Amino acid sequence: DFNLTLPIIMAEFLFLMFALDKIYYTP
Amino acid sequence: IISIGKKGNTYFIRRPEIPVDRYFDGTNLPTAKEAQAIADDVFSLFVSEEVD
Amino acid sequence: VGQHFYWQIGGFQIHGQVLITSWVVIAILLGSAAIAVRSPQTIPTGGQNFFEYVLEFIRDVSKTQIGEEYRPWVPFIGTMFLFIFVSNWSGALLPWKIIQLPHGELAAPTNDINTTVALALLTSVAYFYAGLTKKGLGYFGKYIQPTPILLPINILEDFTKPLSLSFRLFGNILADELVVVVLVSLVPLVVPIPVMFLGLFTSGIQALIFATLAAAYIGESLE
Amino acid sequence: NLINLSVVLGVLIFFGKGVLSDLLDNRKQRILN
Amino acid sequence: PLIAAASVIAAGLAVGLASIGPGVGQGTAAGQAVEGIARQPEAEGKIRGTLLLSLAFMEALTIYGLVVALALLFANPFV
Amino acid sequence: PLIAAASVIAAGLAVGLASIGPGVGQGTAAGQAVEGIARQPEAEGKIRGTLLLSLAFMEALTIYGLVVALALLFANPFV
Amino acid sequence: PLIAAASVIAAGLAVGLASIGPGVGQGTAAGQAVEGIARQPEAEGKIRGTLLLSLAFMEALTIYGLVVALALLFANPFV
Amino acid sequence: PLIAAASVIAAGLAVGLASIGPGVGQGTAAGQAVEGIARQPEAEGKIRGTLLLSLAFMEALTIYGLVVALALLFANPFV
Amino acid sequence: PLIAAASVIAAGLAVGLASIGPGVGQGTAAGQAVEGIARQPEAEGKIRGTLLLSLAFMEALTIYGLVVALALLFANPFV
Amino acid sequence: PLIAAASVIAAGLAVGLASIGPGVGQGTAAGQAVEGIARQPEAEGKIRGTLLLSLAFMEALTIYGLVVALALLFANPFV
Amino acid sequence: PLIAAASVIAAGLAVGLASIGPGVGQGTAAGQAVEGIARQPEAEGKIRGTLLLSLAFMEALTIYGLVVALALLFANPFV
Amino acid sequence: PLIAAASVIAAGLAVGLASIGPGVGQGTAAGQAVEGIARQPEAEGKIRGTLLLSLAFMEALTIYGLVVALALLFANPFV
Amino acid sequence: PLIAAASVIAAGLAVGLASIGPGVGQGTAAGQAVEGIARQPEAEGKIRGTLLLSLAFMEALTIYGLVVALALLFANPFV
Amino acid sequence: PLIAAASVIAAGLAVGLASIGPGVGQGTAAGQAVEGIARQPEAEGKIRGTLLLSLAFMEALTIYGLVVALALLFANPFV
Amino acid sequence: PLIAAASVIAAGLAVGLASIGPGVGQGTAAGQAVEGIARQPEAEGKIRGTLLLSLAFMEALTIYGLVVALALLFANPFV
Amino acid sequence: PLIAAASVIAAGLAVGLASIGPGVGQGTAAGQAVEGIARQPEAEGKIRGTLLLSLAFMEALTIYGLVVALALLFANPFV
Amino acid sequence: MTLNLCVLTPNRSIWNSEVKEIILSTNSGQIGVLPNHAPTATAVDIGILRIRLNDQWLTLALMGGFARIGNNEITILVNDAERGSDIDPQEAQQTLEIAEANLRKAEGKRQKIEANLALRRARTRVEASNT
Repeated sequence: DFNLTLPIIMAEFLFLMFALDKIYYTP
Repeated sequence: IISIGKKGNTYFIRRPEIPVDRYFDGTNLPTAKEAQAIADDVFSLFVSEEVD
Repeated sequence: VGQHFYWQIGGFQIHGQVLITSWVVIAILLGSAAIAVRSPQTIPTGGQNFFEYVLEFIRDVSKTQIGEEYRPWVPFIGTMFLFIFVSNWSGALLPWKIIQLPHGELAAPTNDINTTVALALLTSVAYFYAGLTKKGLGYFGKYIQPTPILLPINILEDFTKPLSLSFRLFGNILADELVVVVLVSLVPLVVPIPVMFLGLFTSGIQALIFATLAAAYIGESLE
Repeated sequence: NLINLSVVLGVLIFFGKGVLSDLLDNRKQRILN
Repeated sequence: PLIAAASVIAAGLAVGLASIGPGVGQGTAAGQAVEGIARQPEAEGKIRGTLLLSLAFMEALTIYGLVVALALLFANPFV
Repeated sequence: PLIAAASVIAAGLAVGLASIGPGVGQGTAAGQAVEGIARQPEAEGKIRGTLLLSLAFMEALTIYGLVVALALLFANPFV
Repeated sequence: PLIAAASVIAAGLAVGLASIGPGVGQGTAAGQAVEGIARQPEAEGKIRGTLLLSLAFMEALTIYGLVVALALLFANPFV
Repeated sequence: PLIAAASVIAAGLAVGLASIGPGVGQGTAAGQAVEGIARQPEAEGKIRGTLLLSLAFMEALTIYGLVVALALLFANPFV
Repeated sequence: PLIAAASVIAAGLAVGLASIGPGVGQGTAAGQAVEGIARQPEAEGKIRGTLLLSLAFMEALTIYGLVVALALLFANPFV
Repeated sequence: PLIAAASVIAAGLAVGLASIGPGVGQGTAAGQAVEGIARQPEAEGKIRGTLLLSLAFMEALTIYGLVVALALLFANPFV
Repeated sequence: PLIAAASVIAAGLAVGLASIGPGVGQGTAAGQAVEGIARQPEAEGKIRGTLLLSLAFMEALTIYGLVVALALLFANPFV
Repeated sequence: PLIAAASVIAAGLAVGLASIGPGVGQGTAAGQAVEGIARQPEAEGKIRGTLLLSLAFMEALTIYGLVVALALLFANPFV
Repeated sequence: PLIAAASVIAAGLAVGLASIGPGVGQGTAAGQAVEGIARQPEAEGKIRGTLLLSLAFMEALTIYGLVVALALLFANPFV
Repeated sequence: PLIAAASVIAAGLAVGLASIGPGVGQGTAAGQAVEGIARQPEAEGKIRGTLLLSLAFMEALTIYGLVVALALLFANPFV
Repeated sequence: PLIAAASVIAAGLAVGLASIGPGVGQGTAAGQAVEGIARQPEAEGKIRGTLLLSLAFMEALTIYGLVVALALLFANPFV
Repeated sequence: PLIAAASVIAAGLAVGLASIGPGVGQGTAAGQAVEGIARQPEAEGKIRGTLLLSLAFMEALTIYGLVVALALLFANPFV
Repeated sequence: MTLNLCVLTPNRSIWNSEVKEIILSTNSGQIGVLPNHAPTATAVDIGILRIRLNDQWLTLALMGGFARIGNNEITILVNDAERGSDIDPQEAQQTLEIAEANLRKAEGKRQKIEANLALRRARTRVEASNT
């Protein structure tokens, strides 16, 4: 079962990646 | 022929009838670096089977 | 015992078993950021002593591997590494037994296919985005040719390299899943404790191996 | 699932509080120097 | 039925034959691992670092047979 | 049907072979481990570390065949 | 039916008798790897290139067996 | 019923195929062990402490094998 | 028909039996390459150019069986 | 029906058993080769000449089995 | 007939079990070849020649099976 | 009938199984051969005085089974 | 008849399995002969002497390949 | 029919698996023997007297299967 | 039918499986034997006494193969 | 009858599978024994003791199944 | 915590003291050695003898030799050894460049061993800037 659940979760994980990267990695 | 004393090589370089080359010198003390230079040259001279 | 779905329709039948697990683990990971280090310091503090060691370890395993362009990819290592090994903690460790979701079964994010295939695809198209700027803009995936043996290749391998690391985590999460469930299905809880530490072994080992694994893909990606 | 796993997890995490102190014994070295 | 029989024999043969190879490999890998822990101070970081890597890679190699075995067993696509 | 009749034989062949690879694995692992220990009974802590390290890997390779054998007989999905 | 019964045994036998080889292969590839790392604890800079290139490519060798095995189960044209 | 017959031959081949690995394992382990004790007898405390710690994992593999083979022979759900 | 089952099993065996071969050789070559790097770190480019060529030939021998796998799976002019 | 169902399995066994030997061959050859390159990197020309020579001839040994695998299924004068 | 299938399977087995040996042979052949002529880089007078002779003999060995491949492929005598 | 149906499998197995031993035999012969000749620039054909002879004798080993295969295929008084 | 089928396959398996041992055998003797002449080609006469003296019986093994084959093929005592 | 072709296949497998065993033993003993004459040709007579003694014993190891073949083929006690 | 054909196929496989181990044994022991006179050509007083003997012992292992060979040929107890 | 066929088959398999192991065992034992005689002839009494005792125990190992074979055949209270 | 270390040479005995670890560089291995070690006999050649005394990790570079390195009484029969910081950095780097000048000279197989030994003198000398 591939259809589009994997990119639908991948987009939110990408937003997490970038925002967590800011709020933790930059300071 | 390898000469090791400067008196030796001064005698040797006058007469080339004897095939002589690669003369070195260590005087007043045989230093480990000079003995190693002699070792290096004679070992590199033996690694070719020209010299046995 | 059932890894397929939660009946959370979103027009196109998305799995909620990925959703809630991803939410809770993501939330705990982002919310440990200020347990005691909301005002960080040069002199390490409560959360600092946790976070900075991980950051330095990531720099160790990355700058050696990634290459000269280490900085644009420091989030890339840390997010995948922390997220995956803490989510493996939550998948092999966190219980959900006496309260069960009427639609599906939830213990781990990476249980379902979609989670780990998404993460793998992410890393691999990140490799391709790296090759976009850092290789010839004509040929980035299909560049190399020896004395011809590699004429359809250097792209057929990277078709399945995402599939490689995805299935790599697939079977390894299904591994601890099955090992945990079967001995409880056999006999009460106190008997498998000799090997629950074994189930915890690989759970704790997946951190560094996935870090250096996708970081090796990224070190390939520098080009 | 919770009982035995949480007991062995308590063993792990008590040794792991010890090991977090052992990690202080590595990074406290550098920050103290 | 016979489909189930041929699938369960496949899963068992898969887990066995995927276990036997990476085991022998992991063996010589741990052997060469300790080959160097007689060379202690240059070893306890680098050897462990590359060893966990290679050995979890072999664990993945046999895990590929494992996930196929569990695919045949639990989530059979045909049945 | 004969689903159980092949499940038993599949699990038997599985649990038979699943201990082969990690067998000689743990063997040559211990062999080089004890050679390193003989060469240095001072890094022994950092040798037994790497010994546990891979021995657990192979003892987790065998439990793969073990849990497959158990999901065949006891926790069977099909029958 | 019987063709699916052949596909399922094909998948498991494929993954097992595939991973049996790269296992002992990459294991012996380690066989000199971290040994040489202990020998030369400085050239890891290109050791982790050359190996991990070898390991990524034999990792590709066995996920060839995987991309066969899984596809023979879910999406096979015949059955 | 023929299912019990299959289970019996399964358990037989299971406990048989089990210990080929562990046998050679304990073999090469103990061989290098005593040849290392020849090099340094003054390490025998942790010599035993590591030897037994590897032989314990090998015997764990093969008791896993035997106990599963008995689980087939003894009270079993499919028979 | 029967030929379809024979085809899918001839593909399933082909993948593994063609993949086992170059695997252990790739492993030996990789171990020798990293041992070479470690004994003489003043040789990097030559060893990389040889090991990539080794990976090329081995993965060639793998796709040598994978092409027949693809032919059996997707397009047989008879099946 | 039996003739094509045997032709396909013959092609499968052929492509399986053909590349397995030359795999180990090419790998061990390149293995000794890269250690030779490490020891003496100077005469690399005729060294890599011999390397590519033998590897291409083992490629011939395996392409025999490959052209068998293809010409059996595709252009078959039997059925 | 019933003999056409037995003929094509004979060809399939013949060429594969013909090709298995030459590869493993040429492996150590070329491996010690490159090793010797790399160690001693100058005296390869008749050595490249004898390498070619050995490869000719082993390619003759595998074409001793390729002849059988043709004689079991073509519409040759009886079957 | 089964007469030629067994004759063809006889020929295939005869050539393949007469091809395996001689392969690795000639290979280790050639490897140790270049080991010997590459060290000392002696009369290389004279040192081949044993190698070429043994290579001819192993080719005779092969040609035995090969002419039995030809006698089974064409000059068969049975079928 | 059934004897006419079994005769040829008995013959082929006999010649093959009687051949494979002599191959790897003669290989070792050949290669050690070249390695021995490499030490010094001093005698060489009794070296070829022991070589051919052995080769007499190593080809007697080849005779025994088909002496239990030709008596079946040429004049089968039963048919 | 049954017993006759059975005896035929029996003698086939018999003198097949006969010659392999000493077929490599003769080569290994001769490989050490030519090393014997190579290292020291001093006691050539005693070397070769021990040599013929070993090779004749292996020769007789083959005459085991040969005399049981002569018993089975022609002077069949039962048939 | 199934009465005395089993006896002769048993004798065949018996003498087949007999001379596989004893051959390698004879070979290795005789190889180290002639290594004995390779280095020290003076212990031939009892080198012959342990080479004629102990190969008499390896034969005594296979005179048991002779026994089970001729036990049914002369007088099979049942038929 | 419908029985004793498997009995004679058992005796046949048992004698060969009895002779396989002790063969190579006596081989390596007497190999290192005559290597010992080569290293020194002074302890020839203890050499003879260990050699004779080892090899006699090997014949004992083979006789442990040979007695089963002969008692099976002759006047066994089963058949 | 140490071993009896005796690094000898033709006309001197360079460094006889007690040290925790011994990381002598052979050809086949850079075998780290430390107390109670089993008796090995290395062919130690060009490379640094990195040792780690508890004060600091003082390095000494040895041109070659041998090491009957046994049970806490080792004798590393070094050809030529320069102890600690007796070697000088800038002269060592200029000596490496002069070793490059000796590397590109001439002559087939006779002089290439001296070329090798000049390269390996430079490998001895790299210890200075690393010290």
